[PDB]
Amino acid sequence: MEMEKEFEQIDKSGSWAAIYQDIRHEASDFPSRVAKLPKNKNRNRYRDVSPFDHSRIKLHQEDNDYINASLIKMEEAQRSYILTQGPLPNTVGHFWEMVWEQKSRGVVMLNRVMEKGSLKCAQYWPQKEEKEMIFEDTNLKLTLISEDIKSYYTVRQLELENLTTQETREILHFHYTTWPDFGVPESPASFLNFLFKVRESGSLSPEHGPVVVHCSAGIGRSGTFCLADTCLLLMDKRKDPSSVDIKKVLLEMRKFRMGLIQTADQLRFSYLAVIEGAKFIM
Ligand SMILES: COc1ccc(C2=NCCc3sccc32)cc1
Repeated sequence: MEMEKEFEQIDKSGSWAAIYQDIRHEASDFPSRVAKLPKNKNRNRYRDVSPFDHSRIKLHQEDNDYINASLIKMEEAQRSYILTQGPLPNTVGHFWEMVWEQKSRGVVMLNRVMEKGSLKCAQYWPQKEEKEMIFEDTNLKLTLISEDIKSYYTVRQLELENLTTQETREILHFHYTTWPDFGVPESPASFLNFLFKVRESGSLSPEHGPVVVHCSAGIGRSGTFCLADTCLLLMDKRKDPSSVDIKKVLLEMRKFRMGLIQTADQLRFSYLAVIEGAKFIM
């Protein structure tokens, strides 16, 4: 079926939970043996969210190459994403090592450091120009260059230096700051505006390594971001845009990381975002 009228048919019939449970039943199951080794326990935020072995990002280290991060490679859309958990106190150096090694231009953050009165990720970037951060375990230096605070999101320019080679690179930090502590946004308009700002920066384009995107577990809000982006790109590329099937795209993405889209409300919000986004494109 088309998307907008399939949408109204699920709303009128109140069957979002049943649709979402079908997706959970059909989703791929692949091994995640490296994630579950005992030496990696303090590298995982949640015991039930792990990268598959076949698609995990490897650190370029011979001691321990493990990080909780997955490469989502969308063949028809010609787009790639790295989805990862919010960094932990003992993995902030690994996180920036990955950004460096994978040649990423942009980092997309969809959570606040504290939500619901608890810490959802480490404070992993510097908040003042004159107070830079050094990650001694991976030999990287990170400096805040500029910050632009808007009503729904903040964009930061950062300098990452590899202290071993003295090479430097400019990284863009795109921070969506207004996702509610509970539920999903009422309108997709600010989320879509944010997605378009990431696109306009070049951070999603083939002349760079894959964008790094995260929330707390790296599957819920993060899944919504890449699902909406890929569906809109396919609607622009195909002769028949009404052939794009958001449930089929989500199942394709779940071949590369488990659990993408965590609730039926996140599934409905993803439909809403693609539907409204397709009107603005034209
Ligand atoms: C031994 O070094 C460690 C540092 C931090 C942690 C974590 N702190 C916050 C919550 C969670 S979940 C998984 C690891 C953590 C664990 C080990």
